[PDB]
Amino acid sequence: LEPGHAADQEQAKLIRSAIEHTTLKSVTIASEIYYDPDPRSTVIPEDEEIIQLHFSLQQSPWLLRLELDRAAMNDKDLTMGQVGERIKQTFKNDLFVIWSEDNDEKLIIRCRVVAEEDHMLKKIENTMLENITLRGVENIERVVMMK
Amino acid sequence: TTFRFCRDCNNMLYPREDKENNRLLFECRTCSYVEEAGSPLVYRHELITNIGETAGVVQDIGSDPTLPRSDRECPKCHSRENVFFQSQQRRKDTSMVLFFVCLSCSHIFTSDQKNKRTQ
Amino acid sequence: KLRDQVLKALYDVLAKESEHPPQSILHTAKAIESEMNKVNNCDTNEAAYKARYRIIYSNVISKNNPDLKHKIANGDITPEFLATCDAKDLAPAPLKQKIEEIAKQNLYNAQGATIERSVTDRFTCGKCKEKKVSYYQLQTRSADHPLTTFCTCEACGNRWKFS
Ligand SMILES: [Zn+2]
Ligand SMILES: [Zn+2]
Ligand SMILES: [Zn+2]
Repeated sequence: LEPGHAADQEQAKLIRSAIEHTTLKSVTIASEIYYDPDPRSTVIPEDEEIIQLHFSLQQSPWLLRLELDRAAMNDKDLTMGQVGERIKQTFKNDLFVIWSEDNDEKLIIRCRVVAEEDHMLKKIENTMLENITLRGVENIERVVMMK
Repeated sequence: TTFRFCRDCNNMLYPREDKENNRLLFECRTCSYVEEAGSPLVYRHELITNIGETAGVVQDIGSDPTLPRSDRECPKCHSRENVFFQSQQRRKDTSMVLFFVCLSCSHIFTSDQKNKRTQ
Repeated sequence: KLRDQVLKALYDVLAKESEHPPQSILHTAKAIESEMNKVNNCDTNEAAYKARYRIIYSNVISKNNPDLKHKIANGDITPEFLATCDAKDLAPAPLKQKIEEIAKQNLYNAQGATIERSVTDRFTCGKCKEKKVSYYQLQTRSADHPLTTFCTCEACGNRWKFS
């Protein structure tokens, strides 16, 4: 550590979370695929509260749900916005991406695509995993702190 | 995700789309069968999995000598004839919780004192 | 300009959940828009403004709904401080305590294996000459001739060997 901030416990777990190769695959719980046809009200009633916000303020019906774990998402200091802003700039402006906040019983990232579109929704199922970095240097899996 | 096969030609039912009405339909791709969806959830892929499971009790477990006998009173029938073993999910992390098979009614009580299961 | 988006959000939300507060609407909403407008940065942020306030006023429809007036305030002063932190920690219920209960569970994960080995007072050390030495039977050639015996000093680090 840097000469001064070397005996600070929390300081140590801040650098940790900046070196460890943290992939979208690390925090994900389940990756689901839904048939949600009307992109103005979710079929899932545990999501209703989400759309209200991302509308208050032409795509495709094949929804892609992702549940992130709160636990893992705070070992490596991240927030829903940071996670979502990262996916939305990988495929950029051609995958309709949304995400919940940090105060809901369950975190969720819902994204839709924009002639066999259920087969292109898996080309991209694999990229959202083994080819996307959140925060960390590649090849650096596991980072342990020691006194 | 529970997946259904059709009648007659008995095969894998693949989900296709109903454009004009906006709904989901499973269909057979060697026959001509098609049916409605009981749910909108088509595909699930679990990564981080919550698991903690017992064994494949044939009730004949009592009829295996190589299983140890402790002496707790079974919750229901109160018979101190137990046989026990650890979780059969032989994964590296899973814990040392003992499962007791009551040899009187085949009830399955545990040793746990942090959580609870009806499993 | 796009304060309409700011406008409807407050007014609408704080009065439409339940019709129970009337005309106090034109003071709760009105007051806490310039605070965000004075910070919005008509551009600058680019959405780091939106991100906060938008996502603030969505912490308002969730499971904290008993406390999801207020609003009715305890010093509604929280919003200027809803631009730094941004309070954030301040928005949940006791699910706060859960979040910080998870915090600890994560530190324990970061630290690594602790080398614990029973030390013997029947050993002389060169480095610190102390009586704190652990070893491990083995191994080279066991018995005839004899058998190696490798110690260690967990104080000093040195290693020697017998035979
Ligand atoms: Zn068929
Ligand atoms: Zn019994
Ligand atoms: Zn020594």
